[PDB]
Amino acid sequence: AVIGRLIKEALPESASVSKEARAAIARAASVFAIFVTSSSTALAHKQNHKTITAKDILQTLTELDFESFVPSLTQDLEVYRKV
Amino acid sequence: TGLITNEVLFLMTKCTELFVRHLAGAAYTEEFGQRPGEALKYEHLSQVVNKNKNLEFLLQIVPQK
Repeated sequence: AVIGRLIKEALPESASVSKEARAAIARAASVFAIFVTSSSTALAHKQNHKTITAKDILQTLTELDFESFVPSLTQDLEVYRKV
Repeated sequence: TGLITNEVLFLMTKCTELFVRHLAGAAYTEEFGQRPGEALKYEHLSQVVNKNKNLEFLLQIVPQK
């Protein structure tokens, strides 16, 4: 899919990914979204909010050990809100 | 449960693709470090998923064959 480029974008020059590796990465990314959604719900639930917010997901991300993610997503939200 | 905002559809899409890059990269880096031009296989993905603790939710999705 578009996962093919995202992958070969994250990998060094001339690297290759077998069709099983990509498939696996695809399933992995799918469980990730469901998992982060699920967890954001819980955090949004413990944080009182009736609705999941941009900060409920960014907090879940970091609470789920993917704090690296946050800085860009915040840089993106900031640019996303202006447009 | 409330509704799902665009800002969220957006943020969710944005971080999933960061995770695709993360899992791929992490899997390669843990196998071939920085060495370029290597071939990534399923073993490498199930290897980091069995290593990195922040990836334990994927133990059943990316098991070790």
